[PDB]
Amino acid sequence: DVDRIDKLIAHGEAEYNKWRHPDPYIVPWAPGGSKFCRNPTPPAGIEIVYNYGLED
Amino acid sequence: GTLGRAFYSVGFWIRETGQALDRLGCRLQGKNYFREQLSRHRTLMNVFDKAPIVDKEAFVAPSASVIGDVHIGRGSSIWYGCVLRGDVNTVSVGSGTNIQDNSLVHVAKSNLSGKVHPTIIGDNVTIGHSAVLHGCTVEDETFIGMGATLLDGVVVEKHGMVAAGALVRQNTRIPSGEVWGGNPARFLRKLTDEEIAFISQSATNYSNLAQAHAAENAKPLNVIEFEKVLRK
Ligand SMILES: CCCCCC(=O)OC[C@H](COP(=O)(O)OC[C@H](N)C(=O)O)OC(=O)CCCCC
Repeated sequence: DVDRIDKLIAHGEAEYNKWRHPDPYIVPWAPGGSKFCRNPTPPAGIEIVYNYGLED
Repeated sequence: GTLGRAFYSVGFWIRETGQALDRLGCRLQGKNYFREQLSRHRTLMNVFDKAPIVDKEAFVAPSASVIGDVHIGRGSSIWYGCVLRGDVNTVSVGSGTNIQDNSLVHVAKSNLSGKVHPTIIGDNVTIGHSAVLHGCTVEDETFIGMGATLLDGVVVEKHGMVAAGALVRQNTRIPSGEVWGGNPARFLRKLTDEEIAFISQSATNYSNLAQAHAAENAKPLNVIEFEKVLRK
């Protein structure tokens, strides 16, 4: 029944959110870890001009 | 350098003061022949310190306007209406070549567009009519078509005949003995041997014809027309 699932999912979510382990596991290179953006790969396309500020 | 330009300006000042004194003296006598609209053109116009150098054996048409640092080689012809201008850099014209009617050579006046490239013309280069070489180097023994639009940075090497109405893009060399034409310059075929001989043949005939003109175009002024113009 569709009437006996919404209450169940609400109860499950409420019970699950009650304990969270405030320090969950995140992989260090994962988005939130201890070495996220440690030494990221340089951007794909960028160039550096040399002779700028010259005259004539 | 800078000091020379100061003396040049002082020369203008003193020359104009003397010219004004001359005009006052002439006008005080009751003569106003200084008010004529005579064409103040020089076929060898210069700037402060360029003074175009031309070889004595070369021929330059009266309608030609050689301006700047233009150097002219031995036996080359400078025909009517050409606007060879060489102010910024040298414009070397080879020995035995020819610059036909209503042509010109730039030096790419404005220095904004990168560096200005001097124009170099090789020997026996049969530059065509209405050539608009925009400051490009051209090697010896080659032909340039009528209505060509060579731009700066182009290296037309030896025997690189260029078809009429060409618009060869800047910094695009023409291979030796290969013709480039159309809009833009695209490969058409390879240069043939009879045309290879014909290029030098045409150069020699044009040089001889220029010698004939220079023999006949240096005739005295024929004061009959001078009297005709005044008497009206
Ligand atoms: C020593 C030089 C004197 C030369 C005198 C002279 O040439 O007068 C002409 C000039 C201007 O007069 P115009 O416009 O008719 O020049 C007509 C044309 N440019 C011409 O040359 O005729 O006079 C002055 O400004 C000077 C005023 C102060 C004068 C002291």
